[PDB]
Amino acid sequence: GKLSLQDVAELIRARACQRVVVMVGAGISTPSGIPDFRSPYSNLQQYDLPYPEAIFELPFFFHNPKPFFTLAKELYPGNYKPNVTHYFLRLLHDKGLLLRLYTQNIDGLERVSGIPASKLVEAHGTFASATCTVCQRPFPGEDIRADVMADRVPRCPVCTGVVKPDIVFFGEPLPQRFLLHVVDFPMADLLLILGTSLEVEPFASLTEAVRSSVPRLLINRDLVGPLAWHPRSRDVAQLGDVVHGVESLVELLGWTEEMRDLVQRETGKL
Amino acid sequence: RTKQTAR
Ligand SMILES: [Zn+2]
Repeated sequence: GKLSLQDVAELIRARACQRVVVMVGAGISTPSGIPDFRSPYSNLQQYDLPYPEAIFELPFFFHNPKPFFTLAKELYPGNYKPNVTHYFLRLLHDKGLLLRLYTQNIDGLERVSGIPASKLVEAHGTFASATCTVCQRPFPGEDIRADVMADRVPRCPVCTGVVKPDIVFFGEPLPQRFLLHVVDFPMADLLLILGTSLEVEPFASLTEAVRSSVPRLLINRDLVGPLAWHPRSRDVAQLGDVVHGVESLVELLGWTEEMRDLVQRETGKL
Repeated sequence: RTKQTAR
Protein backbone atom coordinates (compact mmCIF):
# COMPACT_ATOMS: atom_id res chain seq x y z
CA GLY A 1 0.00 0.00 0.00
CA LYS A 2 -0.24 1.96 -2.12
CA LEU A 3 0.38 -0.52 -5.02
CA SER A 4 0.79 0.69 -8.65
CA LEU A 5 0.03 -0.74 -12.15
CA GLN A 6 3.84 -1.48 -12.45
CA ASP A 7 3.83 -3.33 -9.06
CA VAL A 8 0.95 -5.60 -10.35
CA ALA A 9 2.81 -6.18 -13.66
CA GLU A 10 5.99 -7.14 -11.69
CA LEU A 11 3.92 -9.55 -9.47
CA ILE A 12 2.59 -11.32 -12.64
CA ARG A 13 6.11 -11.40 -14.21
CA ALA A 14 7.56 -12.92 -10.95
CA ARG A 15 4.65 -15.48 -11.02
CA ALA A 16 3.78 -14.20 -7.48
CA CYS A 17 0.24 -13.97 -8.97
CA GLN A 18 -0.55 -17.28 -10.84
CA ARG A 19 -4.32 -17.64 -10.10
CA VAL A 20 -5.92 -14.53 -11.68
CA VAL A 21 -9.75 -14.26 -11.55
CA VAL A 22 -11.22 -11.67 -13.98
CA MET A 23 -14.57 -9.84 -13.82
CA VAL A 24 -15.65 -8.01 -17.03
CA GLY A 25 -18.74 -5.97 -18.13
CA ALA A 26 -20.03 -4.10 -21.23
CA GLY A 27 -17.01 -1.74 -20.89
CA ILE A 28 -14.69 -4.28 -22.59
CA SER A 29 -17.12 -4.94 -25.51
CA THR A 30 -17.85 -1.27 -26.59
CA PRO A 31 -14.57 -1.09 -28.60
CA SER A 32 -15.99 -4.05 -30.62
CA GLY A 33 -19.21 -2.15 -31.56
CA ILE A 34 -21.57 -3.75 -28.96
CA PRO A 35 -23.60 -1.09 -27.07
CA ASP A 36 -23.62 -0.50 -23.25
CA PHE A 37 -26.97 0.85 -21.99
CA ARG A 38 -25.26 2.68 -19.04
CA SER A 39 -23.55 4.77 -21.86
CA PRO A 40 -23.17 6.62 -24.19
CA TYR A 41 -27.89 8.54 -31.34
CA SER A 42 -28.28 7.42 -27.64
CA ASN A 43 -27.98 3.58 -27.22
CA LEU A 44 -31.37 3.81 -25.36
CA GLN A 45 -33.00 5.95 -28.14
CA GLN A 46 -31.73 3.39 -30.74
CA TYR A 47 -33.28 0.52 -28.68
CA ASP A 48 -36.46 2.51 -27.66
CA LEU A 49 -36.04 2.05 -23.87
CA PRO A 50 -37.67 4.28 -21.18
CA TYR A 51 -34.50 3.53 -19.10
CA PRO A 52 -31.48 1.26 -19.83
CA GLU A 53 -32.18 -1.78 -17.55
CA ALA A 54 -35.75 -2.12 -19.09
CA ILE A 55 -34.34 -4.33 -21.93
CA PHE A 56 -33.54 -7.06 -19.29
CA GLU A 57 -36.82 -6.65 -17.28
CA LEU A 58 -39.59 -9.34 -17.59
CA PRO A 59 -42.54 -6.87 -17.19
CA PHE A 60 -41.25 -4.65 -20.08
CA PHE A 61 -40.32 -7.77 -22.15
CA PHE A 62 -43.92 -9.16 -21.89
CA HIS A 63 -45.31 -5.67 -22.80
CA ASN A 64 -42.83 -5.43 -25.77
CA PRO A 65 -40.15 -8.07 -26.53
CA LYS A 66 -38.94 -6.30 -29.75
CA PRO A 67 -36.04 -4.23 -28.27
CA PHE A 68 -34.61 -7.38 -26.57
CA PHE A 69 -34.93 -9.46 -29.80
CA THR A 70 -33.36 -6.57 -31.86
CA LEU A 71 -30.28 -6.79 -29.54
CA ALA A 72 -30.53 -10.63 -29.68
CA LYS A 73 -30.44 -10.44 -33.52
CA GLU A 74 -27.28 -8.24 -33.51
CA LEU A 75 -25.41 -10.60 -31.10
CA TYR A 76 -26.21 -14.06 -32.60
CA PRO A 77 -23.89 -14.33 -35.65
CA GLY A 78 -20.19 -13.24 -35.84
CA ASN A 79 -21.30 -9.62 -36.54
CA TYR A 80 -18.64 -8.48 -34.00
CA LYS A 81 -15.01 -9.43 -33.35
CA PRO A 82 -13.09 -9.53 -30.05
CA ASN A 83 -10.94 -6.45 -29.27
CA VAL A 84 -7.53 -6.20 -27.55
CA THR A 85 -9.12 -6.58 -24.05
CA HIS A 86 -10.48 -10.07 -25.01
CA TYR A 87 -7.10 -11.12 -26.52
CA PHE A 88 -5.31 -9.89 -23.32
CA LEU A 89 -7.52 -12.29 -21.28
CA ARG A 90 -6.87 -15.04 -23.90
CA LEU A 91 -3.07 -14.45 -23.52
CA LEU A 92 -3.49 -14.64 -19.69
CA HIS A 93 -5.03 -18.13 -20.32
CA ASP A 94 -2.28 -19.21 -22.83
CA LYS A 95 0.41 -18.41 -20.16
CA GLY A 96 -1.39 -20.50 -17.45
CA LEU A 97 -2.33 -17.45 -15.29
CA LEU A 98 -6.16 -17.36 -15.77
CA LEU A 99 -8.05 -19.25 -13.02
CA ARG A 100 -11.48 -18.09 -14.32
CA LEU A 101 -13.08 -15.26 -16.36
CA TYR A 102 -16.50 -14.18 -14.95
CA THR A 103 -18.40 -12.09 -17.58
CA GLN A 104 -21.65 -10.06 -17.46
CA ASN A 105 -21.58 -9.97 -21.28
CA ILE A 106 -23.77 -12.07 -23.65
CA ASP A 107 -21.83 -11.17 -26.88
CA GLY A 108 -19.85 -14.49 -26.80
CA LEU A 109 -16.61 -12.65 -27.54
CA GLU A 110 -14.68 -14.36 -24.83
CA ARG A 111 -15.19 -17.63 -26.52
CA VAL A 112 -14.47 -16.32 -29.93
CA SER A 113 -11.24 -14.89 -28.58
CA GLY A 114 -10.25 -18.56 -27.93
CA ILE A 115 -10.89 -18.88 -24.14
CA PRO A 116 -12.20 -22.42 -23.49
CA ALA A 117 -15.74 -22.78 -21.99
CA SER A 118 -14.07 -24.52 -18.98
CA LYS A 119 -12.44 -21.13 -18.08
CA LEU A 120 -15.62 -19.05 -18.61
CA VAL A 121 -18.56 -18.24 -16.32
CA GLU A 122 -21.21 -16.43 -18.46
CA ALA A 123 -22.88 -15.11 -15.28
CA HIS A 124 -25.69 -13.24 -17.14
CA GLY A 125 -26.55 -16.31 -19.27
CA THR A 126 -26.21 -17.45 -22.91
CA PHE A 127 -28.15 -17.69 -26.22
CA ALA A 128 -27.12 -21.41 -26.41
CA SER A 129 -30.40 -22.36 -24.58
CA ALA A 130 -33.94 -20.91 -24.21
CA THR A 131 -36.92 -21.34 -21.82
CA CYS A 132 -40.70 -20.87 -22.17
CA THR A 133 -41.52 -17.78 -20.02
CA VAL A 134 -44.84 -19.43 -18.88
CA CYS A 135 -44.45 -23.29 -18.83
CA GLN A 136 -40.64 -23.34 -18.07
CA ARG A 137 -40.11 -25.87 -20.97
CA PRO A 138 -36.40 -25.88 -22.03
CA PHE A 139 -35.30 -25.60 -25.70
CA PRO A 140 -31.91 -25.59 -27.48
CA GLY A 141 -31.12 -21.96 -28.55
CA GLU A 142 -30.81 -23.00 -32.24
CA ASP A 143 -34.61 -23.61 -32.38
CA ILE A 144 -35.42 -19.91 -31.68
CA ARG A 145 -32.35 -18.47 -33.60
CA ALA A 146 -34.16 -18.74 -36.98
CA ASP A 147 -37.25 -16.96 -35.50
CA VAL A 148 -35.07 -14.15 -34.03
CA MET A 149 -32.99 -13.66 -37.26
CA ALA A 150 -36.31 -13.51 -39.25
CA ASP A 151 -37.84 -10.84 -36.89
CA ARG A 152 -40.41 -13.27 -35.32
CA VAL A 153 -41.14 -13.56 -31.54
CA PRO A 154 -40.63 -17.29 -30.77
CA ARG A 155 -43.66 -19.01 -29.07
CA CYS A 156 -43.98 -22.28 -27.01
CA PRO A 157 -45.49 -25.10 -29.13
CA VAL A 158 -47.17 -26.43 -25.89
CA CYS A 159 -48.19 -23.40 -23.79
CA THR A 160 -48.40 -20.68 -26.57
CA GLY A 161 -46.15 -18.43 -24.36
CA VAL A 162 -43.11 -16.29 -25.41
CA VAL A 163 -39.85 -18.35 -25.52
CA LYS A 164 -36.82 -16.33 -24.33
CA PRO A 165 -33.07 -17.17 -24.61
CA ASP A 166 -31.42 -17.96 -21.21
CA ILE A 167 -30.20 -14.34 -20.68
CA VAL A 168 -30.57 -13.61 -16.93
CA PHE A 169 -33.16 -10.80 -16.56
CA PHE A 170 -33.61 -8.67 -13.41
CA GLY A 171 -35.42 -10.93 -10.90
CA GLU A 172 -34.22 -14.24 -12.46
CA PRO A 173 -31.57 -16.36 -10.69
CA LEU A 174 -28.07 -16.63 -12.30
CA PRO A 175 -26.95 -19.90 -13.97
CA GLN A 176 -25.83 -22.67 -11.56
CA ARG A 177 -22.33 -22.30 -13.14
CA PHE A 178 -22.10 -18.94 -11.24
CA LEU A 179 -21.71 -21.06 -8.04
CA LEU A 180 -18.16 -21.90 -9.29
CA HIS A 181 -17.25 -18.57 -7.51
CA VAL A 182 -17.48 -20.39 -4.13
CA VAL A 183 -14.33 -22.41 -5.14
CA ASP A 184 -12.66 -19.78 -7.43
CA PHE A 185 -12.53 -16.51 -5.36
CA PRO A 186 -10.94 -18.03 -2.20
CA MET A 187 -8.19 -19.50 -4.52
CA ALA A 188 -7.60 -16.20 -6.47
CA ASP A 189 -4.25 -14.46 -5.69
CA LEU A 190 -5.10 -11.51 -8.04
CA LEU A 191 -8.49 -10.02 -9.10
CA LEU A 192 -8.86 -7.93 -12.34
CA ILE A 193 -12.08 -5.90 -12.84
CA LEU A 194 -12.30 -4.68 -16.49
CA GLY A 195 -14.98 -2.43 -18.01
CA THR A 196 -17.77 -2.71 -15.37
CA SER A 197 -19.72 -0.12 -13.27
CA LEU A 198 -20.49 -3.04 -10.81
CA GLU A 199 -24.11 -1.75 -10.77
CA VAL A 200 -25.66 -5.32 -10.86
CA GLU A 201 -25.86 -7.86 -7.95
CA PRO A 202 -25.05 -10.50 -7.03
CA PHE A 203 -22.20 -10.16 -9.65
CA ALA A 204 -20.79 -6.93 -8.06
CA SER A 205 -20.51 -8.52 -4.57
CA LEU A 206 -17.87 -10.99 -6.00
CA THR A 207 -15.27 -8.14 -5.61
CA GLU A 208 -15.54 -8.72 -1.79
CA ALA A 209 -15.13 -12.56 -2.09
CA VAL A 210 -11.25 -12.56 -2.48
CA ARG A 211 -8.95 -12.76 0.61
CA SER A 212 -7.82 -9.34 2.03
CA SER A 213 -4.14 -10.05 1.02
CA VAL A 214 -5.23 -10.16 -2.70
CA PRO A 215 -4.64 -7.08 -4.89
CA ARG A 216 -7.77 -5.89 -6.78
CA LEU A 217 -6.80 -4.14 -10.09
CA LEU A 218 -9.65 -2.04 -11.64
CA ILE A 219 -9.19 -0.99 -15.30
CA ASN A 220 -12.29 1.18 -15.95
CA ARG A 221 -13.41 4.72 -16.97
CA ASP A 222 -13.87 5.59 -13.23
CA LEU A 223 -13.66 4.21 -9.64
CA VAL A 224 -16.93 2.26 -8.96
CA GLY A 225 -19.07 0.04 -6.68
CA PRO A 226 -17.57 -1.85 -3.70
CA LEU A 227 -14.08 -0.63 -4.77
CA ALA A 228 -15.34 2.98 -4.22
CA TRP A 229 -17.41 2.14 -1.06
CA HIS A 230 -15.11 -0.47 0.64
CA PRO A 231 -11.50 0.10 -0.52
CA ARG A 232 -8.58 -2.13 0.64
CA SER A 233 -4.82 -1.43 1.09
CA ARG A 234 -3.90 -3.54 -2.01
CA ASP A 235 -6.46 -2.05 -4.50
CA VAL A 236 -5.10 -0.44 -7.74
CA ALA A 237 -7.29 1.71 -10.07
CA GLN A 238 -6.10 2.45 -13.65
CA LEU A 239 -8.89 4.94 -14.56
CA GLY A 240 -9.33 5.78 -18.28
CA ASP A 241 -10.19 4.05 -21.57
CA VAL A 242 -10.23 0.26 -20.76
CA VAL A 243 -8.23 -0.62 -23.96
CA HIS A 244 -5.60 2.08 -23.00
CA GLY A 245 -5.33 0.65 -19.43
CA VAL A 246 -4.97 -2.91 -20.82
CA GLU A 247 -2.26 -1.91 -23.42
CA SER A 248 -0.42 0.02 -20.62
CA LEU A 249 -0.42 -3.18 -18.45
CA VAL A 250 0.56 -5.34 -21.48
CA GLU A 251 3.62 -3.04 -22.12
CA LEU A 252 4.64 -3.18 -18.40
CA LEU A 253 4.34 -7.05 -18.62
CA GLY A 254 6.52 -7.07 -21.79
CA TRP A 255 3.82 -8.84 -23.92
CA THR A 256 3.23 -6.05 -26.54
CA GLU A 257 4.97 -7.95 -29.43
CA GLU A 258 3.25 -11.28 -28.48
CA MET A 259 -0.16 -9.48 -28.20
CA ARG A 260 0.35 -7.75 -31.63
CA ASP A 261 1.17 -11.20 -33.16
CA LEU A 262 -1.84 -12.93 -31.46
CA VAL A 263 -4.31 -10.17 -32.48
CA GLN A 264 -3.07 -10.29 -36.14
CA ARG A 265 -3.39 -14.14 -36.53
CA GLU A 266 -6.79 -14.28 -34.71
CA THR A 267 -8.36 -11.27 -36.63
CA GLY A 268 -6.91 -12.83 -39.85
CA LYS A 269 -9.04 -15.98 -39.13
CA LEU A 270 -12.39 -14.00 -38.91
CA ARG B 1 -30.16 -14.81 -4.67
CA THR B 2 -31.47 -13.24 -7.95
CA LYS B 3 -30.27 -10.46 -10.33
CA GLN B 4 -30.89 -6.96 -8.85
CA THR B 5 -29.25 -3.47 -9.11
CA ALA B 6 -26.72 -2.60 -6.30
CA ARG B 7 -27.57 -0.07 -3.44
ZN1 LIG C 1 -44.82 -23.02 -22.74
